[PDB]
Formats: sequence, C-alpha cells, structure tokens
Amino acid sequence: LFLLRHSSLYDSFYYSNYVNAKLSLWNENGKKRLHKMFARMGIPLSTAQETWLYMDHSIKRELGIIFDKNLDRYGLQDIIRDGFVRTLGYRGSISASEFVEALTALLEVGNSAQKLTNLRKRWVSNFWLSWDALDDRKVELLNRGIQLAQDLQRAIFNTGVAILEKKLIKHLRIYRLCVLQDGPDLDLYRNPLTLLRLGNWLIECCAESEDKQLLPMVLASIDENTDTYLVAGLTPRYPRGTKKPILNNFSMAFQQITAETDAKVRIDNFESSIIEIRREDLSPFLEKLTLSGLL
Amino acid sequence: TGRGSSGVGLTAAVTTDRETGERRLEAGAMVLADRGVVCIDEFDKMTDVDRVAIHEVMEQQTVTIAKAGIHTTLNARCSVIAAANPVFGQYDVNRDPHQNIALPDSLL
Amino acid sequence: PNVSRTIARELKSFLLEYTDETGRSVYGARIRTLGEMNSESLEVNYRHLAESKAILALFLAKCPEEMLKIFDLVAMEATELHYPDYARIHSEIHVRISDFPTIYSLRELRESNLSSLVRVTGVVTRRTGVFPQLKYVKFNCLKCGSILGPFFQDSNEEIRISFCTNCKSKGPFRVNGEKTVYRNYQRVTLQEAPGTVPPGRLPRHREVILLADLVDVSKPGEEVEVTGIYKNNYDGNLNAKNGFPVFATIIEANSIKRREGNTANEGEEGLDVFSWTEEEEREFRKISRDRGIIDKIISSMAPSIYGHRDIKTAVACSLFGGVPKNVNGKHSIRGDINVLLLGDPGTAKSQILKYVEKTAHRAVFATGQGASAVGLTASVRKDPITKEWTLEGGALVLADKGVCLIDEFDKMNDQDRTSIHEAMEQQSISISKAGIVTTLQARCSIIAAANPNGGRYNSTLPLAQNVSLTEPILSRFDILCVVRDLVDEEADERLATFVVDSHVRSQLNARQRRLQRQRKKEEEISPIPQELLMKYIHYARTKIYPKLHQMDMDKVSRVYADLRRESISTGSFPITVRHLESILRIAESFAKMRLSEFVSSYDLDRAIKVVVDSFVDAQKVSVRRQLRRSFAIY
Amino acid sequence: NTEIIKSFKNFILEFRLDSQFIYRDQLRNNILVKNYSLTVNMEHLIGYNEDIYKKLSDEPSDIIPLFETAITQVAKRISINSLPTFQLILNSNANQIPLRDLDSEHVSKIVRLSGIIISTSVLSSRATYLSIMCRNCRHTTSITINNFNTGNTVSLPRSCNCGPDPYIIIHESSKFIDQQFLKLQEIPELVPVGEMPRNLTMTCDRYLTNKVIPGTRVTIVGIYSIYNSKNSGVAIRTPYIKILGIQSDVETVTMFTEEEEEEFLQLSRNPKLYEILTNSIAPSIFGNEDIKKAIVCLLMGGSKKILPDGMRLRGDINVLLLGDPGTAKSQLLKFVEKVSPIAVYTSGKGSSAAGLTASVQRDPMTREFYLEGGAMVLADGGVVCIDEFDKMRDEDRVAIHEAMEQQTISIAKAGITTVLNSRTSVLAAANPIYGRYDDLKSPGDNIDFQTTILSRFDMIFIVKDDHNEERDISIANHVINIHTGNANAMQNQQEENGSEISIEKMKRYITYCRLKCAPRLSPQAAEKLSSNFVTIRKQLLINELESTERPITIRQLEAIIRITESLAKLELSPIAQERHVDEAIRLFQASTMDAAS
Amino acid sequence: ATTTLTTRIPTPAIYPTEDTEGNKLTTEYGYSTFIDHQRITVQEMPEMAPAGQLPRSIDVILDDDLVDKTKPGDRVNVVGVFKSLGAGGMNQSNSNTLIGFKTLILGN
Amino acid sequence: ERVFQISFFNLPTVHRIRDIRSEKIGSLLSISGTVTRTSEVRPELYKASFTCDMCRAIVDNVEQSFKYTEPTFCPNPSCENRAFWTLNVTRSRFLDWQKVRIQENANEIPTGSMPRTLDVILRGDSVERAKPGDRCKFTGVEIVVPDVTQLGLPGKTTEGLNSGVTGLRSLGVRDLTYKISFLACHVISIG
Ligand SMILES: Nc1ncnc2c1ncn2[C@@H]1O[C@H](COP(=O)(O)OP(=O)(O)OP(=O)(O)O)[C@@H](O)[C@H]1O
Ligand SMILES: Nc1ncnc2c1ncn2[C@@H]1O[C@H](COP(=O)(O)OP(=O)(O)OP(=O)(O)O)[C@@H](O)[C@H]1O
Repeated sequence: LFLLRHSSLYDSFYYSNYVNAKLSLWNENGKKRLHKMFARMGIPLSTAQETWLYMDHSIKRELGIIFDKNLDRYGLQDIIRDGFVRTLGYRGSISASEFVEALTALLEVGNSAQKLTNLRKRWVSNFWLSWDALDDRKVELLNRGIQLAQDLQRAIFNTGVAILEKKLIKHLRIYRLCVLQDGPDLDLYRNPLTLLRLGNWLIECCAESEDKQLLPMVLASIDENTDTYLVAGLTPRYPRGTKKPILNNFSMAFQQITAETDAKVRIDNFESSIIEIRREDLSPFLEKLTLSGLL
Repeated sequence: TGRGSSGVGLTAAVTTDRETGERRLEAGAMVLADRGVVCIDEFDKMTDVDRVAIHEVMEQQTVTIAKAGIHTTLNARCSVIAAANPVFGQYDVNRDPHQNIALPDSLL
Repeated sequence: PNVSRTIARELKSFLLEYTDETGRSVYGARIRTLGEMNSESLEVNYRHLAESKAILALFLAKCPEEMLKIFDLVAMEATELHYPDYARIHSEIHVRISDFPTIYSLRELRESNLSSLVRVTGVVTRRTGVFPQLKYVKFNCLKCGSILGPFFQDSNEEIRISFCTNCKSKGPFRVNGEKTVYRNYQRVTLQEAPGTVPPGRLPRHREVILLADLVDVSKPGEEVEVTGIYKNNYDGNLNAKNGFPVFATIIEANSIKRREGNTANEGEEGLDVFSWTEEEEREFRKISRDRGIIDKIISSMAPSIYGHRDIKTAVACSLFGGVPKNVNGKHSIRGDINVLLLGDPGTAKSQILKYVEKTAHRAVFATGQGASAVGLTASVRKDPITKEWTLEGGALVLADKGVCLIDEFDKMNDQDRTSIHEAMEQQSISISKAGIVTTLQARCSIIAAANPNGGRYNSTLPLAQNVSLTEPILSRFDILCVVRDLVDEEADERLATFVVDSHVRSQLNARQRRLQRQRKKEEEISPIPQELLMKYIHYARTKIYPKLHQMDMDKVSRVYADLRRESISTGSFPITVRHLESILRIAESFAKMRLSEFVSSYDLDRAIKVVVDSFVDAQKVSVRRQLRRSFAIY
Repeated sequence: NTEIIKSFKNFILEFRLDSQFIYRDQLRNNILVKNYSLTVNMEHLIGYNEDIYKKLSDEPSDIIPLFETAITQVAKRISINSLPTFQLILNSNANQIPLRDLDSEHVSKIVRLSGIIISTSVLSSRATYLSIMCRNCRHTTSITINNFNTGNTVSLPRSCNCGPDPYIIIHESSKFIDQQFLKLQEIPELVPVGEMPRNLTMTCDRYLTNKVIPGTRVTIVGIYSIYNSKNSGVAIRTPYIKILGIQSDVETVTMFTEEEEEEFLQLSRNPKLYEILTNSIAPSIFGNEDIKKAIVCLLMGGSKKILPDGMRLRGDINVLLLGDPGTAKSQLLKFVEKVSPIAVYTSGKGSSAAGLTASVQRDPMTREFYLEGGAMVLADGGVVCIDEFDKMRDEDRVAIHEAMEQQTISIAKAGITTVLNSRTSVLAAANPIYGRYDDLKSPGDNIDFQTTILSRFDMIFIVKDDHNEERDISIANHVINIHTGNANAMQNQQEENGSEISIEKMKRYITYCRLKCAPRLSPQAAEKLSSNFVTIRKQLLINELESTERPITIRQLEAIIRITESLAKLELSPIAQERHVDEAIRLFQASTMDAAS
Repeated sequence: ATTTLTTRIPTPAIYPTEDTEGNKLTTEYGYSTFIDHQRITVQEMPEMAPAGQLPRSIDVILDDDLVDKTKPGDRVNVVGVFKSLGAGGMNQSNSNTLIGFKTLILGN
Repeated sequence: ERVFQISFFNLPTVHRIRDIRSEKIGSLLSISGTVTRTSEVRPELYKASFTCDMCRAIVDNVEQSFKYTEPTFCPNPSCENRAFWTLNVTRSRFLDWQKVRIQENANEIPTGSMPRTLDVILRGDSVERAKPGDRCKFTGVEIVVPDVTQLGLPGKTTEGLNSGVTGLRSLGVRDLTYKISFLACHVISIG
C-alpha cells in the first residue's frame, strides 16, 4: 500500500483493492470486505493532517497488531516489508518506495511522418524536467507529480475495469490475446511507459492459482493514423514461491516475423518487448504465432 | 420615487411603544414636502389605495387621521410633479386625445 | 435484582442459536453486516417476533424499558466475539423493534396504555433542528470534589438535588467542561394524518422526542408511524390551562419507518428489510445473465392489464432512468426521462399510473384541481410571533423520483404550467419570493395522463389541433403514447376473456399456507411476481452507472437527421436538439437492466424502433407511406 | 500549567526551511504596517504540534490563546508602551464533511466547512481590557478576557473590604473587539435526497472581519463550541462556530499581486482576443456567433459619468433572447452565472415582483420596521438573469420600470424613504406566442399590449429554425462527443494549454480589466455614427409610410456608443478607433434588419 | 449617564425623604434645575457607501441648545465624543451572546 | 385492580343553563344543551404515593385536591417532613378525562342575545362519548373551582370583588376568586 506517508489513505482504497486484486477479486467481496478493516475510523479534514500523518503510528502499530494475527491465518506477505526511508531535517519524511512512483508519472505528463516528429520531441523535453528533480530546489514541482500520480492510476483503473467486464480476453491456445479496439481516453497509450504498468495491473488480474498455462498476454491499442499499434508483450509472474528460467520467448519470434516479408513492420522503438504492426498484419501475425512454438 | 405603499401622505400609526408608555404618530411623507416639491411616477401602474390619498391632499392642504389614536389636523404645503405614460403605444392621434390614460378625472 | 443476569444469558442463546426458514443463519447475518457499515441498528424477525414475544410479552408490558437497557448490554457481547474492538469506535449500540400487532391511532389512548409499547401514525408537522444533549451529567461541588461522574440523566425532567454525599449545605451543583459525550435530540410535534379518521373534524396534537441515531430521518410533510413507549413525565406546571392534577404525554420513539402503502399484507411488506447478501445476491446475478430478460420483465410489470406493448416499455423506462451525469465547469445534463400518455376515456390509462405509485420507492399523487403554482414547488409559510419567514416545500422537493399529474384542468392550466415546464428546462429550479434567494435540488420525473377534448381522433388534423396545449411545454417530453381501437372481434375477447378471470380473484403452517396460496394466485402463468421484483429495482437505481462506446453511435446520425429532414419538410410538431438527447438516454436505460454498465448493439436498434414508430403513427391518413419508410430504417 | 510558553517562544524565532528564516522575516514585516497577525504553515508544526496538540486537543479553547501571550513577548524584542495583542489565522485542507457529523465526535475539534454566506449583521463590541472599582472601599484592578468557553468567561468577585458586588465598569481605560453574527448557508449541491438546507451562526475578530460579501463560495476552518442562551424541554443548548481563518477564494478592494497582471499584459498585446474568446467562453455551444459576442460585452460594461452638472448617463447594456424552444437560450444562462463576479439566478415566475426589490417586517426585538431583503441590492456591480416574460403581468413590469433606466429606487413603505444606490445589469429570455406563428404572421403579437418595455432594452436577438442539411449533422456529430466518451474534454484540454482559456482564468482578469482602465471614444468617430443614423431612421421612415407599425427610438443610438466603448475595455486602450467601431455596428446593423423582417 | 465623561457612582434614587431630623422635607421646584434628553438615529449618506450593503445607523444624545433643529431629511454634520455605557456580562448571570456595550455619541 | 364510580341517571326534571345559582350547589340537576369545541385526553391523579427522600419516600399520603402538588402530612419516621416529594409513575392509578364547553339549544333562545355558556369536566368512562354536535343531557353535580396560585411563573371588570373578602389565609395574601363550573358522571344523547 503505497504513497501513504505522502498522502491519501483515501485513494489507498483503490490500491488496497489492487492488493485484493492480488487475492481473489477486483471489486465484489472487497467492497464488502474492505469495510471491516477501513471505515473503522472516519477519515477527517484537519486532524487528518495529524492522524494519518502522526497517530496512524498508533494504527500502523494496530495493523502491525492486526496482521500479526493475520499472519498464521492469512499468510499473505505482500504487505510487510523492510524498505528504506530518508528525511530532510524538515519538510516531511519521504521514503524511496513512493519516490520512484512520482518519477514515472512525471516523466509521462508535464508537457508524411509529420506527427511522429512532434511526438518524439515531446518525450525528450518532458524527460528533461525530471532530471533536475534531484535538488532541494524543486519543492513545489515535486508535489506536482504526486498529485498527478494519484489520478493516473485512477485513470488507468477506470479502463482496466472496463476491459475485464467486456470479457474480451481469449485464451486461444498458448497465450491470451486482447485487442483494445476503442474505448475512452486513448491518448495516454502513445508513450510506452504507461503500457508496462497497464500490463503490470493486467498480469496481476490473472495472478490467481492458474495451475496450467502461466503465459502472459499481448495487448493492442491505436490512437493515431495508419494503425501504428504499439503492440507489446509481458512476462509471466510468480506468486512469491525464480526457479524456472522464464525470461522471454517473443523476441526470438520477433526476429522471425520481421525476417519474412518486410511488409510495413517496424522495430524502430528501442526495447525489443515493443514493436509496431499494421492493421491487416496483426491477424496474420497471430497465425504465424499460434503454430511457431518456440518456448 | 412614487412607490405607492400607504404612507405616501399618512402615518399608519407607527409608534414602536416609545419606551413603554408613549404613542407617537410618526410622520410618513408630508413633513418633508412642506414648502417644497415632490415627484412621483407611474400613476396608472398603481393600485386603488394611493389614489384615494392623492384626492384628499389636493383638494385640501391637510391630512387628518385617527387610526388607533388621536385625530390631528397637521398642515402641509405641497406641490406634486407627475409622470405617466399612455397605454396603447402610439394611439393618441387616431382616437380621442382625452381618456388617453383614463385614470379618474378627479385628478385631471 | 440478580436473576435478570441469567435472563440476559437465557435470551442470548435464545436469539442467535436459531434461524428460521431452512437455516442459512438469518440473525447472524443482520449483525455482521450492520457492523460493516457501522451504523448501530438491529431488528426483530417476524416469524420469531411472536415466539420471542410469547414468553416475553408478560415481560414487555410489565416493564418495557428496563428490560431494554438489560437487553442492550448483551448485544455488545453478541458481536464482541464476532467483531472485536467496538469500544474505541463510538462504544455504543441500541436495539430496535420491528412491526407489532396493533391497529390503533391517536384517538385511543387510555391510562391502561401508558408505560408500555405503543404504535401510532400521523403526519409530521413543523419541526426544530438538531441540538446536542448533555446526557452524562458531571456534577460539581464547590468545596469538595467537583467531579461526581458522568450521570445518567433522564428525558425533559431536569434531574437535580440540593445536597447528597458531599455535605448537607446549599452549595449548588454546577458544571465543568471535560469528557461528557453528547447525543442529539430533535423534537418533532405530530399531527394526526387525515386518512383513517371519521371526518369533518379537527386534528389532534402530540409530541415526539427522538433519540441519538434516529435524527432527521423523516422530513417535514410526509406520513410516518412510530413504535415508541408512553412516558408521562412532567412536574405539574402548565400555563395554557390552569394548574390542576393533570399530566401531559410524551412519546419517546424507538424506531421509524416510512410511507406505507396497500395495507393488506399479513406476514411481509411491513418493513423495508432490504438486505441482499448470501441467498438474494447470489440469486440476483443468475437472474441477470439470461437472454430474454427485458422481454420478460416488461411483460411481467403490469400484472392485470392486457394492452399493447410500448406503453409498458416506456413506463418501464421511466422509473428506471439514466444518469444525472456530471460535467466539468460547464452545463449539466438532464438525467431524467419523462413520458406522456394520451388516451381515450375508457382504456386503462388511469391504472398504470396508479400501479407504478406502489411499485416505486417514493411518490406523490397531485391530481386534478387544487394544483396551485406555489403549491407544487416550495412555498413560504409565514412566521409565528417570534419567528422568521421560513421555507416550506410542497410536492416536488419531496418527490425525487415520482409522479405528478397534469391532464386538463382547463381554467387552472395557465396558472401552474409556467411552473412545471421550467422544472425540466431549468432543471433543479427554485425561486425567491419575498424571502431568501436560494435554489434547492430536485431531479424529479414527470408522467402525465392528458385527455383530448372528446374522442381520441377528434380530427384527421394534427396534434396541435387536438390537444389544447401549445408547442414548447409539449416539446419537453420524449414520446406521446397514443391509443386506438375501433372494431375487432378477436382483440376484444382477448380483453374480454382476460378481464373476467381477474374478478374470480376476489397457525404457523396456516400463515405459511395462506402465503403459498397468495403465491400461487399470482402465478397462473408465473410472470416473476412482486415479492422479489421491486426489491432489485431499488439497487438498480443506486448502485450501477452505465457507460458508452463510440464505434456504433455514429450509425444513427443519418438515421436521426434524414428523419429530421422528412419531419421538418413534413411536420406537425418538430423534433429538435431535445429529442436526440432522449434517444441516447432511453437506450442506456435498457442496458441498465442487464446490470452491465455497457451499451450494446442489440439495444440501440431496440431503442430506435421504440421511438420512430411511436412518433410517426400520430400524424394523419398519410401514415401508410411512412411505414414504407421505416422498414428501411430497420 | 505553563512552560508551554517556553516551548513556543523558543520555537517560532528559529523555524525555517533551508536558509530563509521565515517567521522573523514576516513578523518584522508585519509589525511595521499595522496588522498584528500570523499564519502557520506545514508539517513539523504539525509533526510536534500534534505532540503539543495531544496536550492541546483536551481543550483547544483556552490554550489556543496561550499561544497568544507568547508572541507579544517576542514582539517587544523587535521593538527596542503602545502594544496590542495579536490574533491567529490557521490553514488545513483535507476534505469537507458538509453538514453531517455534527454532534458526536465534533464538539471542540477543528472542523472545515464549505458554505455560501448570505447575511451580515451590524457590528458590535465586547471588551478585552477593563478597569474595576470597589464602591465604598475603592479597590482598583484590571482583568483581561481573552478567549471564550459569547460573554461570561469569568465574573467579578465580591472582594475589594467594601460591600457585596461593588464592581462597576468605567469607560476611561478600555479596549474593544467586534463580533459579527453573520449567518452561514450550506452549498446547495452536496446532499440531495429530498431535504431543505439548514444554517448555523458564527462570530469573528476585527482583523478578519468585513472580508466577505453575500453571494460567494467560501471555505472556513474553526471550532465547534457551544453557548447557552436563556432567550423547550430539558436544559439544551445550541451550536455555533467560532471561526479562525477564511482562506477563501477570490472576492468575486482591488489589491492583488503582480505576476497575475504580468501574463495579462503579455496576453493583451496579442491582438486575437476578440475571436479567441468566442471559441473559449462556451466550450459546449455550437457556434451562434452573433449572440456570443453580445455576452462578453455585457459582462464588462462601459463606465459612469458624474459629469459637472446634476444629471448622469447610464453606462450599461441589457440584452434579450427570444425564440423557439430548443435553441439553447436556457442553458446558456447558467453558463454566465459561474463566470460572473457577482451573479444571482432568480429565473422563474418573477417571485412576487413587489417583494423582489424590498421587504419590511415586524421585529422580534423592539417591534420595528427596518429594511432587510432584496434581489437587486444583493446583485450590484454584476448581472441578474430572469425569464418568462409572457405570463407575468401582475407586477413584474411595474417593478422593473423604475429599477431600470435610472437605477435609483426609494422605498416609501412605513419606515424609511431612502434612495439606495443601484448599478445593476439585467438579462432575460422569454418565449413568443409559441414561436412559429410570430414568424409566420404580421410581426406584432410579442408582448400582449405594451412595447414600452421593448424600448427600454436595446439589444434583441430573434433566432429561428432553418433546415440546412449539413449544419445539423455536424451538430448531431457534436453532441455525442460531448455527451459520452468525453473525448472533447480530452481534446479541449489539449488545445487549452497553448491556445484556449479555461473558466478560472476568465473570471480573474475581468475584474482586473474593468477596475483599472477608463475609456473614451475619439472625436473622429463622431462623424461616423452621425452619418450612420440618418439613413437608419430613414430605413425606418420608409417603412412607416407602407402602413407598417409596431420599435426604434433614440436609446439605441446612445446604446451603440456604449457598445463601442465595451471592446475598448477589452483591449484596454484609452481611446477608440474606426476598425474598432466598424465591427461594432456590424453587430448592431445585423440586429437592425431582423427588427424589420 | 449625562455628565459625558466621568463614570461616577450612580444614585439609584428618584427623590429622598426625611433627612436626619424630625422635619417633613419640603422641596422648592423653582430653584430645582432641569434639562432635556433626545435621541436620534442617523443613517448613511447613501451615495458614498459602496454597493455591498444596506445603510447602517448609530444614534446620538444631544442637549437643549440644538434641539428642534433637526428636521428629518437634513444633511446634518455632528461632532462629539465616542462613548460606551452599560454593564456587559455581569448584570445578568451566564450572559451568553448579549452585547452590553452600546455605542453612543454625547455631542454638540 | 378495582376502581369504581357511581352513575345515577334519569332524574325527572330537566332545566336550562340560565337557572343555576343558589340551591344548586352540591345538588343533582340534569341539564340539556348542545356541545362545541372538545379537547384531548389527559390523565388525572386522585391519589399518589409521593413523599420526601429525607429518610424514606414510601408514604402514601392523602388529599389529592385541586392543588395537590404537596404531600406533606404524617411522615413515616421522625424525619424531615415537606422537604421534598417524588411523584412516581409506578403505583398510583389514574383516570382519564376531557374538558368541554356547552351551549343553549335553538328552540329556546328568546332573542339573539349573545347566548351564554359554561364548561364541564367529564371524568369516568364518559371520555370520548360526547361527539361534538348533538342535543345532549347530563348527570348533574354542580361544583365550584378556584385557582390556588401555585409556584408557576405568574402568581375592565371589578371581578373578584367577592374575593377581596377571601384574603388572609395562612399562606400568602392574594385574592382567590371562583367560577361556577360543572362535573359530570354520565352522558346521554337523545337526538
Ligand atoms: N385493458 C384493461 N384491462 C383491465 N381493466 C381495464 C382495462 N381497461 C379499463 N379497465 C378498467 O376500467 C376501469 C375504469 O377506469 P379507466 O382506466 O377506464 O379510467 P380512465 O378512462 O383511464 O380514466 P382517465 O381518463 O381519468 O385516465 C378501471 O378501473 C380498469 O380496471
Ligand atoms: N448550439 C448548441 N450547441 C451545443 N449544444 C446545444 C446547442 N443547442 C442546444 N444544445 C444542447 O441541448 C441540450 C439540452 O438543452 P435544452 O434541450 O434544455 O435546451 P432548451 O432549454 O430546450 O432550449 P430553449 O431554452 O430554447 O427551450 C444541452 O445539453 C445543450 O448542450
């Protein structure tokens, strides 16, 4: 449960259900089950600057004396962690768990072939305002990413719950395929750093038991012309039990399809886990992939 | 401003008990009008109850009232200035010049 | 004494060890769930009300309240094993009592009734607000210790003394200011509601003193009923009448329920129980994943009317409704859907509006005359002597999701119609006559049952010739459902054989056996009866919010506009920017009943093929040509 | 106890972030220009201040002013006697429980409210430093009464060796503080089921009073203590708020910072303001270019001349919108309400038009007749908005005839006859006689008898219904993007950050640009409009001889000069020009033709 | 409360009888001196008060030298001392929300 | 559990309301008339067991008369008497009543001469049996009623001119006036 010392035990309620998305649900039991463990205290307006800053140490102790009796009985050990922290003398305590979270989102937002140039000049520029974030001189821009981060997850969870309830994940034979053909707010999927997080939420919806077919997914989305389709692959995950050597099989196959016909395929993006495709090529993409078993 | 509540020339017996045992006929609007001028607007856009008051103060210089108290003839030297508008737009020439507002001829 | 200590032990097991109706642990379900909301309430089940009453009725009427104070401290330890640590969180529970066998009203209160459980009705008149109550009197001596513990003060009796257990002098007991918790206290005076009353006479007055977690549950103006006790505490000082050996009554209430309707039941619909957890919610999902539901549901709504389809579909759509959806710093969007019925004097239009009034959760039935323009919306009732010009609502501000009626009060049509067609246009309307300039919120729904001057086809000439209304107030609605029949042999018996069988529809096992008789009598064709059907509506309006797609919406733009062109080139009354906002709305009302948040393709064509035919069929003789148009739309 | 005092005098002379030494660097700046006030800031005050508030939560009503005695003892260190005591102002922001949890766990804790303030009382006085005389024994003392439990924190005792209660209040050596009893009202949007809103009461101190006008959004932070008035059952008391600090939004008396006006001057040099606002004002309105320009000039206005004689001109404009239902004259009017500095919305049924302007009633104390209420006196400087000018015939016309054209009312009811000031600006949106027939007959039948209201307003739009087959499909393409998908909320946020202007930026610069510059038109324009009118009247004059009557008279000719003065307030130029004025008539020349057809 | 400056010990008395003798006290009223007492409320000059409020008012106690000089409706200009009187907080007990400091002007 | 009353009925002679002065005190006189403006149903006492909490408050005192808020006779032990009282709700039976006004019939009114009236207390099972609006008869015991001027907040005509003689009782000097009123026992409505 993150960014707590910065703020929001309120929007913890979403990403407490992320943690219950690691258990057995995404909404159903938890929206009852959370109401044993949370609204025990109504969460204030003024002393909540003091109660979930200071005397939540009475309650972190209380969770510390709640989850010790949720330890031999629940045994879900994704919560207690050793971690690390720093302080500045004043200006609040800021650990490094939440701190990497602000750097990701602030890298995202904070701003023929004529659109990709004006798209590529953006990401270099907004990179630059994150590099100078390591002084004391950035204070009132530090919280800017913080308040940015706790809506982006609320943005990304707004559509993740949609594509679940659409039920367009199909286990064909090997993987599962999902094509986000069109929804709302498609603009936040050009920059690929959000996509691994969307997969990071999506690899954990299928992180139940699943005692056969531990294979990650391949998604699809499009915002711009000529169906650019920044398709990507994920990694399978372990529920804290890596014994088997599971790195990736796709880049071996990514050499294959790129070697076939060169009919508007691109590997110009840097990381090999992301390529591009054409609209009329994604359907013969998978037919080349459902038979080429290279794992 | 010619807003025609009852009080344009009267008292309406407002005393406010004047510290427990004093009743006063408080001057509405004629103690200011004395040896001066007034002006009021919108004659036809009024009720009936002001028109009976402007009858008395024109035929007679004084008002005299006994509401819940004392009959008193207090004097007043007033001079009104009027302002009204015709009713049916620009209909003055194609009809009679008289009755063109048709407020009572008690005032005309 | 001490034997009541065993009594608390003896009842506790007598409560939780048993659950009626084939187990599934009912009393264990109420407790853990109203823990999860943290709201301090419990009930008494009806079938074991009486078996919990039979050996406890002689310990009800003998003492009703001290039995309850010892009844309460066992319910702490009832849940304490289940949920611990309800001590740092408000440390307090107190029980409530469900329905009770008693009919009587305010006219019948004797001296035999007092200090006992009573049930009575009425109408809530003008009330006060919320104050804090002391409730725990820390007494303060001057010389000795000024802390005597937080006491147990009474009701309005002002319990005090001169001197005890410190000294015997006249050093008065005073106050100080730490660690005295406060409950609230809201005195509603009550008038007898002029319903079941031998008429032609006056109302009668009482007093109700509410308690802590029962504050502002009712509103100033509905009808209610209370389940209080009958405490008669006063010193004997009274000042409207002279001093006498006389006492005054005070009803301290224990619970409260709302406006009830169709008082004919025997073992159900007396409490808004509304708890859908293990068996009900598991059931409500599997009733929602079927492939003919919205075809089955709208056939199952009006149980006793064999009429044509579309009027049932629209009146299904009206109480379901879409979304009062939010927007940024810009104009809001109407989240209401308002229908209008045009009919003949003699079809069943006056009954479907009656039937929906019961099946809705809240309603009002302002009909006919007396609908004054100030009377529907808010009014300003004048002050008493030391009071202020306050604001008292009328119909609409009560009815958030209900019903009015405007048919043809021809004289009083020009009076109030300038107050209801600005309730939809300038939605959430309020006003500032001679008082404060505020604006309340009222997202109300309108239905109506207008009546043409004579017959239904008073002309081949169009609707502006038929009704006496003009265009703009008519244009706020979504659809003008119109009826018709001249002569039909087979259709008439389909009513005539249908209607005569309805007139043929004129102890623990026996209370159950009457219910199965009451269940079978509605189940001649078994069209999913009203025992469960209304119960999922209330959370079909307060728990689910739909959303839309983009790729299927633009296919109807030409279907709108080319139908906008034929209706503008040939028109009686026109469609505008208004109607299309209803096109997308009554679409998503249907998909709201799949409980699914999405919009499909299967519904938009269904929603279109409701509107277009129901618009075009009201035109003229020249309707047979337009039916050759609409199958191209289909 | 004491010594808390030593924990804070040794705390506010050194709290800083990294080498700025802030609280001495503002108290020094605040003892100079006389204000005598503080604020507090962030977390460690919170970090250890809860460790002080874990001994201040028990009674944050008596040891809140134990702060107050401290900072005077650091004040005299920055002097070297005329030294007053100080006051405190706070800050905290997590959320706003509106009016729900108000008796259980919220007696004497710090609360935060969001409300709309409606009613101010007249000022008063309570003391804070007194001098006390025993009667026949002549003791002299002095007691200070700082914070409260309303009156009677402590009393005056019997000990001076003279008689009982011998104590009297001289007025020779005394100080005083003022209280308000202004009333607060719930913001009418947060708890809808079927209810009516409630109300509370509060007081304040002098160096934060008179900071609010009625009709604003506000937020407030303070205590929830309890008094007991003896002018109802058991001994029950009442609730009230003791406020501390209003960290409000803007006033909505022209003092502000400088970086606000820097961007404004950086925007006002780019000469694209007139066309860029029409897209950026109403992000939810398909076009309507002639109407949209009439609204931006209505919001700012012209001027006011008190020219060296007795009379005056009326510097304002007042528009009308009449037309068919379904042409967005309604929902456009809610849009001007939030963007205005001061706006009311009484748009329905007149609301007892005699009680629109004034009300008098009997009084609970002293049984008196004083002035209380009005819709106009609340709405000065800004804009009202009403509708339904067909089915009000009772008093709505007789109430606006005086209220408009001179803006100087005087009530002649049973008490006073006072000419209170008014500088209002009206707006209306009616219906004609079901729309189409007034556009398919002789052009009469608009108002039932009289046109005398119509001569009093200048600008009149008459919209209609076309059937152009390409403009509807775009509209049918428009509103589905704005209904669901909310994709234009992502589109207009994308053209916001370099090209368009959001709502909270438009409000702040209108009050700045109105309250600074004062235009005047150039005498080169005097030949221009004079040559314009003589054929405009003649175009009317050629129409009357064809037996076509109705209306144009000379108020409009002195209304165009306010219209051309309006965009001079927009450009903030102290003159007016010819490309200025030719576009102005281009709005009104367009509305002269529809006055005929 | 008329000496305008010094808050002396008041004499809560109307008229004494029987000074320290056995003589029935007689009072000479020709050599007893009198003075008058008149309060008047003053509104605000309603042009220079900016548009955010109704007119307010305070009051003034004057003496004989300029009584009957003040017709209601005169642009008057007074000057005097500012003065409080009355016991606020002790003359009744518990004294919650009651101002006890009346604004007065004892002027000339 | 046993509480009774005595209900006579059917005396021969029926009077009117204008014939009730001198011999009619403590008598039995049937009275006709019509009834208007009822009131509600409150309880009475007739017997209490209140006593002071000095030592023991279990003294069932006497004399629940028209000023009965002071049980102060014969305390239990040698304790402090008339120091308090505690009117419990747990042991003293009550009886329920209502106060109504009557009016003279229409076939007897001589002229339109402001037709006078009087009031009547009905106290047994007679409660809610006089429906307002009928020509009605009554039982007949006449009764006077004072006001004792209790501890409440207060203590044209020369009324109480009789009562100026009624000064100087052992409690405070005042004027206890009187007014003729009516107590009933049994209603009937022939008509
Ligand atoms: N199709 C039908 N099925 C069953 N009952 C019907 C039908 N049509 C009419 N009735 C009966 O006729 C009775 C007469 O009421 P009806 O509905 O005709 O009033 P109405 O004509 O609708 O009144 P209004 O014109 O005021 O709406 C109703 O009680 C209803 O039971
Ligand atoms: N020109 C336009 N541009 C954008 N939206 C419009 C336009 N005209 C109407 N609308 C839409 O119409 C919707 C509902 O407005 P509504 O139907 O209440 O107008 P109306 O009040 O009926 O018009 P009128 O005031 O003439 O009766 C609003 O959501 C608004 O967006």
